[PDB]
Amino acid sequence: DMAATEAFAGRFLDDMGGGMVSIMCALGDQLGLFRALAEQGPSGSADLASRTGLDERYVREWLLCLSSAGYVTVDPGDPDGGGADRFTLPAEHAAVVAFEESPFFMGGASRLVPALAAMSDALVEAFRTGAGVPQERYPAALYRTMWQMSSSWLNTLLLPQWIPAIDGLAKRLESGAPVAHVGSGGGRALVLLAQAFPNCRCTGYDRLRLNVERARQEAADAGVTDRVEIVEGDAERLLPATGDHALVMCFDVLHDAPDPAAALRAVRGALAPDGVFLLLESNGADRPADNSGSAAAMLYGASVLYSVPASRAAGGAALGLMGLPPGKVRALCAEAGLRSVKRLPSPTPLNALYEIRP
Amino acid sequence: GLDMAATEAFAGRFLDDMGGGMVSIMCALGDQLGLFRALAEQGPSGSADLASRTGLDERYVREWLLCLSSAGYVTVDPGDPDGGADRFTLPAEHAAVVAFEESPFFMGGASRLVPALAAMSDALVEAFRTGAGVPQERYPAALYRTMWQMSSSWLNTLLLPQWIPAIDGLAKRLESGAPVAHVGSGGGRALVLLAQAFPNCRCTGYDRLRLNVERARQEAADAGVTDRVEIVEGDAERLLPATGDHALVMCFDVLHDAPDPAAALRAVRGALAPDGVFLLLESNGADRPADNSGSAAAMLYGASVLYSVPASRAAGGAALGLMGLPPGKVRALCAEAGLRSVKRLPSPTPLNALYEIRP
Repeated sequence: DMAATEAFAGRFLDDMGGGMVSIMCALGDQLGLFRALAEQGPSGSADLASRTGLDERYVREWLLCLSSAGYVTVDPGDPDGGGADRFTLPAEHAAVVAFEESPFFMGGASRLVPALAAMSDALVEAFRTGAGVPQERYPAALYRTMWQMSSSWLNTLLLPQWIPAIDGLAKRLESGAPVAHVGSGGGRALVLLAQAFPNCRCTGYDRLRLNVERARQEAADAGVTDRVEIVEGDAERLLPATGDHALVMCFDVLHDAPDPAAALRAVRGALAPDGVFLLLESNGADRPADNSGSAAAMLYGASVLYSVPASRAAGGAALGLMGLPPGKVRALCAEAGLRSVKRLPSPTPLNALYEIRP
Repeated sequence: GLDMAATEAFAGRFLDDMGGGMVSIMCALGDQLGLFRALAEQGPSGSADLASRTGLDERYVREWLLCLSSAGYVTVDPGDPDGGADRFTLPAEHAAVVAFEESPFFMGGASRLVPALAAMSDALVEAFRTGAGVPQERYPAALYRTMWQMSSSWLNTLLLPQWIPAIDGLAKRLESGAPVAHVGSGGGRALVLLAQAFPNCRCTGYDRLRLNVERARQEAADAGVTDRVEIVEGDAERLLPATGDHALVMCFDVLHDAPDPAAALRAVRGALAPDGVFLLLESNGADRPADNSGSAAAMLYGASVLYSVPASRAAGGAALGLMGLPPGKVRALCAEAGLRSVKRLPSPTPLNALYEIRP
């Protein structure tokens, strides 16, 4: 009872502290401070500020937040009269917060906390009115963060690991066939594939204009506009049933579709008989109430702030970010005629990755 | 190479912290919408019943409940043996923290510090690059409203019921009547409480932020005590008179922001009666900043980056920050200013240290 009250008060404080540390990590990533400290090595606040051209007093207070949190270590100085306090980012921590090239990189994701916190007033209203919150109302920082994080694990995983891991896929892509990306987002996946497999006709589908034009610009900057087309709209309606796609990708967006079953039917119509549907969705329990832990809590909070309101505003099914766990993916795929559902090693414990075939 | 187990462990801590951020945003939303108090008072409830009782939409309330049940803040008894629907419970031990402002354990309103200060991220990116401050007036009103909310809760629990009776001789001196001052009077609740309880006292608040000045005046007017409560806009170091007759001077969570803390303490010493009391609330960290450790220190340093330091710089202050006056520094500054008796009292939070200070 009293022990339980004090224990919970501690958990509450820990979570508020985690919120503040998340905001500090997002600031640090935007400012380049984690990469700066990793490359510099053990550093005082003055030397880290000088290296980045930033203000030492602010950098110092930021460092002290992170040394209190154990994200960096500190060797106190000699205020008697190694000089100043010296801070180090451990290599194991830099793999997570500093180096995009690390398969462990998550640093940019911390910006989801401030970017979605900005929508608190909008959700206070929406909880009352029952309306959705259109995608265009969210901060640009949200979509920039989504592109940043997608680019990092796509660069690490798509060509080095996923495509080679899937039987016969690389050979079919080299020969050339249609490739589709449902929810093409920032467009990096299609640029990677178009450069590596120039005989494929690549098409992205996205409902958000900002994403459509970003992906087009990315293709243009890479010189692959002749290989990469972007379509604005809902792939369930626009993905053609030509039975010839060697690959259809769908990362973190099927759960927002207005009619997931309809979307899978469209995927099944597009795929070649030996084509591959590569699906990334959240992990979690088949029964929502059985979910437990930090990953589920994080994802449900993001679901409240973005996935559910934005999908409602588009009149969608609003299943939310946790709305397609493995059992539901398997049931929906069986219904749609996608009979082979296999898990692949996931980029995060947050997600489940599937190789799906007709 | 990399130690994989330590990398995976740190990745876990990072995810735990992002989850804490999301849960904090959900708690702030829930407090604003009254969902915790509704769930506590109604008892075990489905999402539909809770939404209907609060005038809200079931789909949104459901996703909010699932966040909190995943986090273990509420418990859930699943339904569907076809108890039909899932039923959620806020344990009484948890309601004491997040639902009831009357509880001494209440912290629910504080969660709104996370979204309110997150909104200042873009401003701090610029400030890191230019060295400029960020004036207090740039912050969301929700920040100051949250400060008033949380101050009101522990002042109502502690000031008259616990602190004043604990301070030897103070109640009797206030009953007879003497000047009372509040450095950083904020929302004005402390001065209203004392003016109601001890009407022979002349109470004066000092605050540099106009929003606080006018709120404190309105609170006094609403309570019928304007005749006893004056609010002064500006810095108490310059404006607090040296009349040697104040029975009580209060300063809660703001001395560390002053441009010259020693000067501010010197002004307090001049105002106090010889048996007058300076009641000081400050943060409870290490004497050496780099020795700080743990979630409380991390939370406070993050708020210090986002608010305490930039807002004090914008006013040309010393910008010591939220952790800048730990006990060793309080005691050193007090000894220098002639405040010889420094005693700790039981603090409202683990975050803070509370002092009874006398000349």
